[PDB]
Parts: sequence; structure tokens; C-alpha cells
Amino acid sequence: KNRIQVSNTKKPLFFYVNLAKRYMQQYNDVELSALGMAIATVVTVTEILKNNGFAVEKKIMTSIVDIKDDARGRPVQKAKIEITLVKSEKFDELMAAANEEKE
Amino acid sequence: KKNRIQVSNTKKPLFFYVNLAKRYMQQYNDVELSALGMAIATVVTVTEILKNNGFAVEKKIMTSIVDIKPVQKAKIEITLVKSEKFDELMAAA
Amino acid sequence: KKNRIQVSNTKKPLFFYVNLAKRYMQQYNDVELSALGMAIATVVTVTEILKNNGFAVEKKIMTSIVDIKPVQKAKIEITLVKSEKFDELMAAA
Amino acid sequence: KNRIQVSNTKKPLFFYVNLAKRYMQQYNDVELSALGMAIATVVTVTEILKNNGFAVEKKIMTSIVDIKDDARGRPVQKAKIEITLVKSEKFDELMAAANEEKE
Ligand SMILES: [K+]
Ligand SMILES: [K+]
Ligand SMILES: [K+]
Ligand SMILES: [K+]
Repeated sequence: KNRIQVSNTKKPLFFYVNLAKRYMQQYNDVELSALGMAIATVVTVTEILKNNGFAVEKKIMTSIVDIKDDARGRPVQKAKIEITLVKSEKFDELMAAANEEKE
Repeated sequence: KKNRIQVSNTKKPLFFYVNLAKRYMQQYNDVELSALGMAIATVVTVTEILKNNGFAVEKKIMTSIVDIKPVQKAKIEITLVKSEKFDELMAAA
Repeated sequence: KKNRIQVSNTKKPLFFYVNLAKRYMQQYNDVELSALGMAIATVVTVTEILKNNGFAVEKKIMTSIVDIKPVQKAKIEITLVKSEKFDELMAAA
Repeated sequence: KNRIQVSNTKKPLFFYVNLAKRYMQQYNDVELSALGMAIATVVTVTEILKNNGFAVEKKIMTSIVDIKDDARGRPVQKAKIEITLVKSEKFDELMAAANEEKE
């Protein structure tokens, strides 16, 4: 339920950042995974969330797994990253201070 | 449509697009390579690989902002053609 | 040179370039953003961030292949200008 | 001596792939590290080397460290990847079969 898999090149970067912010607020943590050319997105989302102050990372892992590839006959290999983030202590404030609602 | 490759598959290997572009040049002479957002890097890489290795030359390289079904995304369109050293590099590869 | 940002620093945060572009628009109205090879993705992202959030509009978006001191690299050049909603988004940000 | 740190945007992808092939032939293994927008390069180099058959990965790690940032006054955070590869059993053959030298 709190999993985001980046692949669709039609989506804007902020879709994922905001989708992660949601899942974090709703579920405390969030998972972010991506393959090959999509790892840049998850990398950038994490840098954004960490820097602006929303979250802290709990696990950051990149592996090389196999992928079913009917064209090549036998599976090819791709880099896959998996990043679990959890809400930071400043998250609630930020998800309000930007809206002038910070109590 | 037959000579246009759209890069939008994160599972694919870089070479699927480099080799597909080479197979297309063999057929149609030219080949179009396009992509949105995060996939532009791949098209960029493909082109650079083909330019540098001497397989081809570019004819058109255009980047524009398009509306997606509004959300805007960068889209690059690259048209390549076989270079004078193509057929030999292929017969030797 | 004062209104041109060249993205070529892997240590920098995405926002250093988004915010720098916003500070430049405040000064010169427009702002040029350029990059080679792997850095084109960042320029692509910067632009998309500014287009979507409503800060600005593009004027020029060109990608070309250039010789580096020959080795070829893709280079993108993007010129932006403040959008009619700029000053308000900045005074509110 | 067998370390490659990707940063320079003027370099072609094949510079790194071939530099890694060299360090591997010379030193058995090779290290490949990169920050943020440069992780895509190391990711692609590894996929290339693994797929074409040159190497096997021994360690693949992405972390979020601090970086000195005089402009922001206090360090920002960036993603950093580190990938150690070692020569595969097919490496020697490939670094010859392509040259019609495969004995
Ligand atoms: K309030
Ligand atoms: K096609
Ligand atoms: K400047
Ligand atoms: K021989």
C-alpha cells in the first residue's frame, strides 16, 4: 500500500515526491524502487525529501537482478534500487509551515 | 512508425536501443529516436554511442515541452542516418 | 555569462539549480540553462519543475552534438522567461 | 589505483566502461562510485559489463552522505553509489574474441 515503483516516463518528478509524502503521512514509511534509467528518479526524490527535511532513510540498496526478456531469449540484467524512507520529526511541521499553518 | 523507436521501457538494456537503431539504419537508412522526461538521457546516450563509434551522423535533434494527458514533459526527437563508415563497421562488427 | 547556468556539478542538489534559475529570472527576466551528456537530465528536470509549478515559460529548447577537446557530447541549451504568475508565486513562496 | 569516480560531464559513457575494463584486466577488480545525477552512469556501466559478459558484481551499495557546501552554509545530502566488479571467467575470451584473437 505504501509502495512506489517508478517506471512511467510520462510522470513529472513531483508526482513521485508528493506520492511518497502522502504514503509517509499515511503509513509512516514508504518504499521507492526503480530499475536502470529510473534509479535517477528515486535518487532525486530521496535527496529532495532528505534535504528539505521531510524524511530520513532506513534502507538504501541497489542490486543487479535478472529480468524476463522474451526478445533476448534469456533474461537480461538490470540495476534495481529499493529505498525505504520514514517520516522525520520535522515532517508534520513542514507539511503545514509551507501552508502558514504551523502552530 | 516502422523507423521510429520510442524509449520508455526501464527494463530494457541500453544496447537494445543502440542495436535496434543500428538494425533500423540498415533498413530505412535513417532512424528516429524519441523519449520523454527521464528517458531523454537514454536517447542522449544512444546518439552519443552511435556518433562516437562512427556508425552515423545526426540530421535532427530537437527538444520540446509537450502536454501529457495539463502536465508538461520534456520530449526529445532525434533523427539519425547511416554514416559513410556504417556498412563496413556492421560487416566487421 | 551572468544569466547562464551550466549544470556540471554532481555534488549539487536539484534545488540549487531550480532556485538559482528562479533568482536569475528575478534579475534578468530570462535565464539560460545548459548541460552536456549525463547532465541534460538535470536541465530537463529543472525546466519541467519550473514549467509545471507555473513559474515560467520556455523561449528556446535546443539540443545539439558538440566536439569536446574529437569526442562528441550531447548539449542542451534552454532559455526561460518569467511567466505571468511568477512575481506572485515568489512573493508567496 | 583501480578506482573510477564519475563526475565530469564531458566524458563519453564508453570512457568509463573501457577504463573499468582496463582496471579489471590490470587489477582483477575495479571500484565505480558516483554521486546523484552521476549514479546513472555507474548503473549503466555495470549493466553493460554484466550483460555483455565481462564481469560479475561483488558489492553494490547506495548511501546518503553529507557533502561540504560553502553556499548553503551547512552540508547538503547526496546519493552516493559504490560498485565493486571483478573479472568474469569469460572476460579474457571476450577481450580477444571481439578481435578475432580467441584461441
Ligand atoms: K493552524
Ligand atoms: K518502430
Ligand atoms: K551565471
Ligand atoms: K590468437
